[PDB]
Amino acid sequence: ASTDYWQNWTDGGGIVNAVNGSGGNYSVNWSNTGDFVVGKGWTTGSPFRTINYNAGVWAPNGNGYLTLYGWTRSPLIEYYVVDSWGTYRPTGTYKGTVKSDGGTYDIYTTTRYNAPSIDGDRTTFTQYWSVRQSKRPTGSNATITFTNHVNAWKSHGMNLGSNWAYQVMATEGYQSSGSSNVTVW
Ligand SMILES: *[C@H]1OC[C@@H](O[C@@H]2OC[C@@H](O)[C@H](O)[C@H]2O)[C@H](O)[C@H]1F
Repeated sequence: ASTDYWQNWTDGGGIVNAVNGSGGNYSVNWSNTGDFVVGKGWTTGSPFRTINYNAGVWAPNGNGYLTLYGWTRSPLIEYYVVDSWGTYRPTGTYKGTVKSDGGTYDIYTTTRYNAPSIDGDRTTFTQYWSVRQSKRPTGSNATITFTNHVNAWKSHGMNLGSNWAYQVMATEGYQSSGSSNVTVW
């Protein structure tokens, strides 16, 4: 499918060279940053969407995540499906696991306090996570069957909002440096 959304947010720290490439391709060069999220996807997320991607380049030099990323409103929730990471594997309150697309993911929930959100300014909100137990190899055509995660989260009381916001395959970095090149479809 064709992506119709370009995500490029940075809290202003360090250098973030985000390139809006052709089709569903994008690349990022970052160094000594604060928090940032870059990626391509869809303006309106869907719980039945199947995301395809190929990370030709995944070279984080510190804390960085290669992950499906999106938000919902009512209630406000930031969710993730992390396939790979840099030096830090994200974790939180363990809820269980889900097998999908050849890998096993741990399910976690965390909370952000007085943090920036899609609604601007700052607020408190919950984060839903699906983190692969081991890093998924990159450079290959990978698939993320989001329906499997959504259903798994539901059985653990993790329900998403009724108002769906953007949904993208992104690169998030936090106080680190690195490079990534990803194609989404
Ligand atoms: C999850 O990722 C980064 C950040 O989310 C950003 O908040 C501001 C908004 O304008 C951007 O589109 C979002 O990506 C959030 O604080 C964190 F929990």
